[PDB]
Amino acid sequence: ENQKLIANQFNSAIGKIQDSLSSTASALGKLQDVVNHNAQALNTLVKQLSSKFGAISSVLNDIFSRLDKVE
Amino acid sequence: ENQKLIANQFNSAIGKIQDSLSSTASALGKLQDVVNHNAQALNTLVKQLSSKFGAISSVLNDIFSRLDKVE
Amino acid sequence: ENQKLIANQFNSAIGKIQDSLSSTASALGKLQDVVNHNAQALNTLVKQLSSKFGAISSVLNDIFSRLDKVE
Amino acid sequence: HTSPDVDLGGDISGINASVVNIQKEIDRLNEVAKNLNESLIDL
Amino acid sequence: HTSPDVDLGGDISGINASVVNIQKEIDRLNEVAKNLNESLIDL
Amino acid sequence: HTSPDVDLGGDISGINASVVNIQKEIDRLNEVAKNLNESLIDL
Repeated sequence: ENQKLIANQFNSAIGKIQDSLSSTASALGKLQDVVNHNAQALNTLVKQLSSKFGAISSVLNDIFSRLDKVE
Repeated sequence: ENQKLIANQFNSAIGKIQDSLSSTASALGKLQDVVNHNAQALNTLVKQLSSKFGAISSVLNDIFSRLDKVE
Repeated sequence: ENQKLIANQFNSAIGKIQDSLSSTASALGKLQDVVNHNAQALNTLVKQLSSKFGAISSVLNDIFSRLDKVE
Repeated sequence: HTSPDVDLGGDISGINASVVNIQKEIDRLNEVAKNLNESLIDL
Repeated sequence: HTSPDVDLGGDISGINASVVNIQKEIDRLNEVAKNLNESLIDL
Repeated sequence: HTSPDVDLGGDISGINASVVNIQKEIDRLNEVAKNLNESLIDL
């Protein structure tokens, strides 16, 4: 009878730990997807910012060139 | 006696696994708070960058307009 | 004999839960390293962006000053 | 002719950052950490 | 009159990114993964 | 003399964001959640 109690409560504990491991797996999966998304987004921001700032550089350069042409 | 050993060590194991699940819960909670903070921050950066760059656009536009007025 | 079965399967379950806790520890460690890297990167981006935009501010200011000098 | 509008470059509005919602899983972990007391053996 | 100072827009200094410190929890998980060997049954 | 090239400031290309790959650990967690059924006691 005590063996039946140990077996039943061990089966219950293993079921609950299975649920906990499935929950931890799902949570780490969502965290992975989100952190990777944000990383790709920050990398895209870095690259396209580099592009836009280079464009701004060229624009200001032509600005200063026109100014020198005037003066 | 062997049943008492099994019961005691199973109780110890379940206590340690309770501590581990509480630690995993706290860790995932902190990771969630931090990743969400960083996501909101990156979104704020994106929006306010869009604003500042639009402003720069208007400014350079007026610049070029004044230049054309001169030349 | 049933006690030997309970003991063997409990040892197997504790071994598998040890593997699962080691995997969760490694996963949270990698997530921590990556989220902290991305946070430092976003902070660096914020600071150096502030710098570049201040520079752009000064440049446009001198631009407008030269313009006023012309006109 | 006058100068055209300056196209400063890419449209940074396309960038966006998702938001992770794992409160279900964290709450489940805490619920299990509390329910494992219903599985302790008491001979 | 001369042109005023250009206000390029928002003050991006307000943006900031936190840093997660879960080394306590990771160390606790490894400590438990090592201490579960003190709970293996040996009849 | 003409004006020099404007150095807009820092070289933002040095910034970069890593990518976390914990699919090994997530797959191991699911494999263990499936293998714990081989450890349930059936007297």
